[PDB]
Amino acid sequence: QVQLVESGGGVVQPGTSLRLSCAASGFTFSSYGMHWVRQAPGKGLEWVAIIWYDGSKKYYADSVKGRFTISRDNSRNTLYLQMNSLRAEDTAVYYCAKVGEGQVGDSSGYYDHWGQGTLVTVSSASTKGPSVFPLAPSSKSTSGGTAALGCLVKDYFPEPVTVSWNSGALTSGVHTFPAVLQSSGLYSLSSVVTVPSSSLGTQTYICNVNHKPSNTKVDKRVEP
Amino acid sequence: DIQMTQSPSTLSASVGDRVTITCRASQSISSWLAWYQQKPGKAPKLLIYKASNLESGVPLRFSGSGSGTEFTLTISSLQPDDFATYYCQQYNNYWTFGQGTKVEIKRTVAAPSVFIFPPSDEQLKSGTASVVCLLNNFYPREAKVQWKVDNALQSGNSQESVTEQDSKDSTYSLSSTLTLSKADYEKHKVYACEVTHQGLSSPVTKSFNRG
Amino acid sequence: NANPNANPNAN
Repeated sequence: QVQLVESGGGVVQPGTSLRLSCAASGFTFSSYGMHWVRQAPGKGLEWVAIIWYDGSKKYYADSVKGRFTISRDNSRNTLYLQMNSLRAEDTAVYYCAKVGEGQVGDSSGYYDHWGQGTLVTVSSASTKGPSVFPLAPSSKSTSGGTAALGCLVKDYFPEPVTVSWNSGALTSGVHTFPAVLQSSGLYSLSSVVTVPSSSLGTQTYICNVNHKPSNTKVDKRVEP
Repeated sequence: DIQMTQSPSTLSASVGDRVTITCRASQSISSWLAWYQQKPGKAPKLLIYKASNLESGVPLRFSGSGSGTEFTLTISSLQPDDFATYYCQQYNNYWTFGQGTKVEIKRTVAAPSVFIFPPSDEQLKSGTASVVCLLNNFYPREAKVQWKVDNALQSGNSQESVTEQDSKDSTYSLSSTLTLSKADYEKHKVYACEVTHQGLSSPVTKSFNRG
Repeated sequence: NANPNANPNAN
């Protein structure tokens, strides 16, 4: 079965260059044209480049022309994408894609197999752990109804953080929102849980926030 | 380029429904049209190529029709695995994708529960004030949040984020964060987030005075 | 002039 494994992604500063790789197996790599396709966070699919089976022809999207170079080493079953002068808007998951066989005579370029992708993040930010602030439940509340509380996980880089509540024992009613990238280059997200308004006196509520890149482990009690 | 426009961009459907997604090309692309399925965080997978040819192994409920400039993808009877985003792609001249069509689960209209949270003392002692407005478990996804500071509508100083459909009740939830400097936060008294939604008879306002 | 969508596979 066809396997395509991308590597080389990571956080890089704007204006640098970076090479991505795609290790192919389970088919005769040297007999097939290959493409790169990318997907910016939350956006659609964008074709990037194509290379012939023998490297004799290459084409590029206008958005990367003059900056990106596709190449391949057939003796090592590897496809490459050389990305120069990187820009913030090159941030994306980069996929390598095999050209599908088609029926005899067909125009070419649908993709019968895709790699899992490698994430390239173009940013000047440094590794930074979050500050974790309470979203404390309302004192107006609702007698014998429902109250909302949470944690604001602010100003961290890079993604991801994880949030649990009461060490994973509390799951129903939890919503952990997708992060947003702020003007500063740092991310921030909120995690909230709805609970019985009566249990605010009894039960203690603590969000467990982990950010592996900065080795941040926080437990924040959220009280009224 | 050859621009590919899908219609609709979002479709709410139920299991068992017949579902059709349309894809139009701004120039004629003969039969050179493919369709892909993508789920969150996963690579796309090929469904159909050459407009109508089902890719080996793809379930028979998927089919495709068309030529020239107008094409369709049809799922004859939608299954739970089929809630996803679908892309068309032309490969007639260079290679371009439609914008994607999300197939979401239909449910009854649900009003959000709205909550406002003031910035914490721990955060304020640092120079920044984040005010959070939560809209919990609503449907459909379309909702309006407006920030008013001393009844002055805000613009440009908030960000929002929304969850995927809840796996238990198929609702959405939404966060909105208003960010002001500590100084600017202290120039005003009344902080309000106003929510309009089809499940609410009238807009819901949740507000505090910092004291 | 070359067709970008010509067959890019081995024959």
